[PDB]
Amino acid sequence: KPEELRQALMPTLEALYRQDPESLPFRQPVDPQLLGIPDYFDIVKSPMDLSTIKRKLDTGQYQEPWQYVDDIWLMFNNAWLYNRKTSRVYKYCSKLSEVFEQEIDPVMQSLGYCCGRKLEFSPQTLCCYGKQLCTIPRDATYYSYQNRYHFCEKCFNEIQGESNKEQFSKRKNDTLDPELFVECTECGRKMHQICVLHHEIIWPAGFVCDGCLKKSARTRKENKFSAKRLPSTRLGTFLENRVNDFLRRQNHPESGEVTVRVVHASDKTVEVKPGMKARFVDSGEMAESFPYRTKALFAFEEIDGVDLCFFGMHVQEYGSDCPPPNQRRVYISYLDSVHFFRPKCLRTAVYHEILIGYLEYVKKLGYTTGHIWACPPSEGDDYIFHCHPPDQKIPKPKRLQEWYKKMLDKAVSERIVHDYKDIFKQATEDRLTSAKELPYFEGDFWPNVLEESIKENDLSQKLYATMEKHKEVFFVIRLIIVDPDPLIPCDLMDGRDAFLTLARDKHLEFSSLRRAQWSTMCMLVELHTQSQD
Amino acid sequence: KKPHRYRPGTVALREIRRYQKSTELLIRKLPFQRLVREIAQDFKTDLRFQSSAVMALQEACEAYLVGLFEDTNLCAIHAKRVTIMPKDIQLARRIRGER
Amino acid sequence: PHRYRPGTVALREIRRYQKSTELLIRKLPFQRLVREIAQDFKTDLRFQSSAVMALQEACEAYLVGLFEDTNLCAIHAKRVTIMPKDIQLARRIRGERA
Amino acid sequence: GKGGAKRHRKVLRDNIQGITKPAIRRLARRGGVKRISGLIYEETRGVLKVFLENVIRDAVTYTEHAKRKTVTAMDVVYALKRQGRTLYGFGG
Amino acid sequence: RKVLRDNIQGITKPAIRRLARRGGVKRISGLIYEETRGVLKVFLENVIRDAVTYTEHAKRKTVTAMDVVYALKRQGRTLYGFGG
Amino acid sequence: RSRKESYSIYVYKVLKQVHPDTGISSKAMGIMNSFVNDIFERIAGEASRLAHYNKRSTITSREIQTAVRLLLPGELAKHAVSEGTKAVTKYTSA
Amino acid sequence: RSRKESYSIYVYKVLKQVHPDTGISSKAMGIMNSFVNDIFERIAGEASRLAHYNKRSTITSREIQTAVRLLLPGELAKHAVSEGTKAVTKYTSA
Amino acid sequence: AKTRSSRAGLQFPVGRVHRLLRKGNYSERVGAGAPVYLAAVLEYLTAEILELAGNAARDNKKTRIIPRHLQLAIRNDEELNKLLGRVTIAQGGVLPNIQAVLLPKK
Amino acid sequence: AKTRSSRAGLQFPVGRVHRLLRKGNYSERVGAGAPVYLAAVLEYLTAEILELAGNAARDNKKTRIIPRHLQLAIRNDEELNKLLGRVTIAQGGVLPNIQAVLLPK
DNA sequence: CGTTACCGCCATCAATATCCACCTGCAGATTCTACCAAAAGTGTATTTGGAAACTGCTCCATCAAAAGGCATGTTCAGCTGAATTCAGCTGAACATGCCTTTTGATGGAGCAGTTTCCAAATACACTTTTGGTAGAATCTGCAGGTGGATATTGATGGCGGT
DNA sequence: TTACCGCCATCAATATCCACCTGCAGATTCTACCAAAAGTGTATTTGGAAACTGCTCCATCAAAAGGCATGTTCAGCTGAATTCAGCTGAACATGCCTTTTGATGGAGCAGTTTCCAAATACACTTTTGGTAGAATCTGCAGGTGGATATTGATGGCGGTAACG
Repeated sequence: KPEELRQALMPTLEALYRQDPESLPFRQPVDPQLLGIPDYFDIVKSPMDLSTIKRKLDTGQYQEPWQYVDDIWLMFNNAWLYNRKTSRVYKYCSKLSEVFEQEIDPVMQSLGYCCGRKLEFSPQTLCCYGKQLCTIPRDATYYSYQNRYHFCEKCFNEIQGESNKEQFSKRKNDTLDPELFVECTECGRKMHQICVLHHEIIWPAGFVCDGCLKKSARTRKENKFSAKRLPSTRLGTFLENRVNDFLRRQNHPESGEVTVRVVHASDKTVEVKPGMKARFVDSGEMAESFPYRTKALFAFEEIDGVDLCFFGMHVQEYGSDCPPPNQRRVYISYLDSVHFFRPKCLRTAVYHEILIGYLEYVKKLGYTTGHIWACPPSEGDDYIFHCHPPDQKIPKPKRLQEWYKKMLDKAVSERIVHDYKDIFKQATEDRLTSAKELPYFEGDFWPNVLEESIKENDLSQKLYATMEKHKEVFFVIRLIIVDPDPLIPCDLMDGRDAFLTLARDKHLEFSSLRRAQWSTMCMLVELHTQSQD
Repeated sequence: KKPHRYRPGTVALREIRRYQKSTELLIRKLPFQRLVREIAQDFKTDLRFQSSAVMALQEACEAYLVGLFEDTNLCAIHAKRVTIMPKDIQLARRIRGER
Repeated sequence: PHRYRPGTVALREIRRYQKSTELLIRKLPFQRLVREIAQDFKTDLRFQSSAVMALQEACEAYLVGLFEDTNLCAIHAKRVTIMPKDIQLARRIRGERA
Repeated sequence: GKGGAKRHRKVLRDNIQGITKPAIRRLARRGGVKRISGLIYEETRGVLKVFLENVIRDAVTYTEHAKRKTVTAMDVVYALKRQGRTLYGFGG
Repeated sequence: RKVLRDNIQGITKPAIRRLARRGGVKRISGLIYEETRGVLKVFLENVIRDAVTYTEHAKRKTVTAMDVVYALKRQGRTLYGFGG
Repeated sequence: RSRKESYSIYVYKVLKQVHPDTGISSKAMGIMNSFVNDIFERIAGEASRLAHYNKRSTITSREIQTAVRLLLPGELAKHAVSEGTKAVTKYTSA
Repeated sequence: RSRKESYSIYVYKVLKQVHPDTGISSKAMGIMNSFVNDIFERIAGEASRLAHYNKRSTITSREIQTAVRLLLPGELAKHAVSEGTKAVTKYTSA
Repeated sequence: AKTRSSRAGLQFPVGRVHRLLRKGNYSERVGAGAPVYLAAVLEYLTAEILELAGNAARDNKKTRIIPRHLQLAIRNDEELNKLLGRVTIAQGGVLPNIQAVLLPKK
Repeated sequence: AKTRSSRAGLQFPVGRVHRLLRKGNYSERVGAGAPVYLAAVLEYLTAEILELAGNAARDNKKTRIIPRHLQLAIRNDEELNKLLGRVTIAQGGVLPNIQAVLLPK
């Protein structure tokens, strides 16, 4: 109702008006002819102001508060887009937006909603289907098909064959997909799906809001698709026990139990690239392929009675039945984290309790050497989790290296790790003299360097120099095979690429606590359904 | 190719020497004139101001500010520090007795 | 042996002296010092008892004020112990030094 | 961008905020200060305001007494000296 | 008259401590006392001379408390209770 | 003996008016006398300077009123000005 | 167009004895005038208060000599007293 | 047979303050209402300072005003403290004031 | 025949000092030698401050005394600074001074 | 024990702005003449303020004693001041955009110069009231000692978690 | 399964608050005399209110410009955390000298009288300092060539550690 919304919505407009005299240009309709160039209507398709807001709130054109919020945010967007950034008008618009945020949340929270911020997703880079190794940077023209397939500028001339001509819509990378709304069957109110954690599989009967549930004095059905119900593995059990023991001895008031599960484990083989294959494999100096076992892990916590995923893992394990030098080795391919862990202060240490806990595990199996690549992702790049929160600072190489060194010092204090070093010191430790003596891991930086340099006894000194440039980035850990865990086939998360694709398709993002919980429950449902099929 | 950049403090000391070797006014004329006019109309409306009175009041103002800022520098150094923070101003004005 | 922690007796006697107004300097050494300074300025000089009392009380008040300033300046430096730089800074800001 | 009148039409910055950030920076640097906290300036601004009613009001009290509505520099000098802030050069 | 000497030490350490405590000081370093003495001396050097400077202006040889009030007032230390 | 003028009795009546059952000690009474006298030379010097500024050879109630506003802070200044104006009006009304 | 008295040509004249080949600016000259006026006012006020304190109705060279001794620092005061005494002796013998 | 002090409705002496103003060599001429204004101002100041001193004495369970009460009254009023900021009171002491960090920091 | 300043060997005007003393309402009577003595004191102070200002100007490679030179002369003299400790110089600035802790290394 | 490659320190060089003097037009400083009300110097009568001369007299300097509220010297450990490390981050240095600031020109609101003249200020001689104040008598708030109920500090019994 | 640091609980050794009671210097009440004020009453003088008006210069407004306001990246800052040699506070023994009450010689402050050199008040004559207009001179503020001076970047050489 028009009058119903007024008593709450008017104070925000009053606060906006109170900003004097920054809000003065926005009080009256902006006339393109009055102030100069008439291109205001050409750039801004739909002009509006604060007087229009007052008229709408008086007559009652607004039906829901979301329309009012959308109109205010569209006003802000128009002001930002038309006026230049360095102009004082942009600064006044930003100040008014900040004032609007610092009061809108409680006001519409009193109306039953969760928050009053127009949330737009992060500028995440898209991948390419053709090259499989090309990404589209920001402010770059790309070509999209049904918002599902992406091709870059270079891949347009690389494809052979057009397979209509004017059937793909020309678009730009400024589009931000809006959040989806779900409507309660009993009430009829539509509201964002993420804050209510409603999925079509767990509750196929329909969506019931909290108000209707409390009206009938009945609670929502229990969710059997939780992280604790996932199959237990020996490595997962070990990590879970380690984290639980650490949190128990810490005895933090805000600490909660953490569940670690291994949802994928499969045997794979890495094949030597053509250059090294021609130089060494044909001569018989080294085998063509190296077999290994890849194991994928996640870490979960129970926050507000909801499972939340906060840590990821991808490792490659070359056992004792693997040809040297990869024999009895573990390599950390990719790792990712979400900083919504509670408590925050223990969070970092908890991460160590995983990595160290992993190093204590394989050491008992027979693995002697670990290999870590301290390469933080670039801007917009996501390793495992989708759309990291904007306030999540990406560690710099120096900070990341210090973090790696710190956990390794803690582990050595715990006697688990014999020692750790950079790769060049290891090369001296075994007197490396040929490229074959260096471990060969899938997706590793060194195989690509070897291929490029062969395309560029020169190999030994060349590779030693490349060790010298980026020795601090790579960590080789000396600790000093039958794996008790069985093979767990999981095509969904086998490789970070399929998981990222699924997250992009279903908008399973981690930009906020509610969004992260929605994503975690979505992956829980997906993992519980993939094992059945 | 990472162009030349002075370390923090060298330019500061250099311009400190420059401003200590010079005597020109630092506060811009028009904003100070507006401040004086507004605070005068706070006490009495429709006042008129002589240019000499305005410049004398301004010069007294930069003198008072430079004195209090020197005292503030001494206070910041007193606590084994190099950066000034509000409690330095508070201590300076307290010892001066104005507060 | 019963012993109070360092500061409790200090606070006790600080409150005692803040509730009292009697002069804390004995009259005779101060009078002798005043006589020395005046003789260095002018010999064969005589002093009224009221003049000596006024000198002593004014000096005590001035010391109390400078000690207030010195204490608050020491509080500024995150300390509870005064060291002569506090007094020097207080006198400099008061204009007695620079 | 937006055109129209601008000269003296955008006094928008508040009265005491008329003094620019680099102005207070320069005043502090002349006092030998080499590093300034971010929120110092406005506080000094407030301090500046205080000094004004220490002198200007008194000068106003002079000007109203001489049956004048225009303040003179001699009034300002007397107001300054009466607070112990004697200024030379404007006694003519 | 006898030439008195070395009576700045008459301002004993407990006396300086008491004056500091009346100022609210909680802890006193060992080198405070003598320093204050010098400052104390300076204050006397500031006042007594001026008071002494009054004495011959009246063609007198005895310092009165009224000249003391005059000197303290002229040095911005106006005092009440001893006249004026 | 030469007479030494003081404001003892007038401040005594003031104390009786503000506190009939409260007395005053000799030392505190001397403090009161010194304070009132100090206010006296301060206001007199301010009035003389005000006369000197405008080349005025006569000091009237207006000059002393301006000097009071210069010296007395805020509410004390306004209340003293009002009381003095009432006293002057009463004096000139007879 | 009233005559505004100032020590200007005198101080400049003094400059001729101390720096024949050095000039002075107008702002610095007003600084000089204000300095001389302030020193004169301080000396006259101190002489007046010394005269008043002693019930002395006449201000002589002794009173302002005492005023200079009070206000002016040590060797500056000694030099000023010496030159004042020399000037008074020269005037008397003139 | 009416004195100028009673004529103005004042307790302070108009004639005495007029004589003191004339004797002080402040100006060659003194207005007729000038001593009345001085008497009124001094009486007002004395009134509020004595009222505050009596309040302080009552707070200390004392019926006689002492210089300690005078110091308590003067320093507890910001306007009077500003008026007497460069005056030291005889036998008045200082206000009870201990800084925060000087208190125990357990 | 001869001006009082000339008779007293002084450059400042004795008569003007006497007139200012008379008009200042400082005292009903002014002695004859008081203006001479005060003019001598003022002349000494002016001469010595001018000497110091000229020395500062010469050290600054300048032949005209500016307020900066006056400030340098006054602040570099301890007793002149003490006399003018509560005096502000127009267009004079402050002495070059950097504290030890503020200095590098 | 031998060899090589990394890390640290020192030698050496590209580049920026902060200096330096040189040079030239010029607002501003200096030199000289003329006019002249305003002071400044001289003369003479008048008044008076403070110097000298003696002496009354208050308090200023100086010596006696004694015993006890504090000054002086010593100990120890409680803990605050001082030194070291390092990580979050707030400021420093800098390129980018353009805008508020600065300079010059132009109406009249009042700042000042002139003139009349009257309410209002000295000047002074009596005359009356009244505030300092010698002196004796009664009243009274609190200095000071006593006793015990009421806060303030500290770590003693034991329970407990790191 | 023995020692150690916090905490909330009681408890013992102490300083604090305070009511109570007694001697007494100090605060308050009269009697009286009083020279210094207070004040009314005329004469004289002049400070400035009042009215009219010329001259400043202050507010307002035009364009040309030398600045200021934001965002980025990062070397250095500040403060939290830790540890510790050391000192200044609490306690105590010893005694130094204080603290006041007392008296006394006399140098020196101050009251009283006399009276002359000096200050004052005109009255007059004279130089003279402040201002206005002309004109010559000039110290130093923008540019500008120039040597030079500082400083952070980079490469090279030596110390050192580690593997064989």
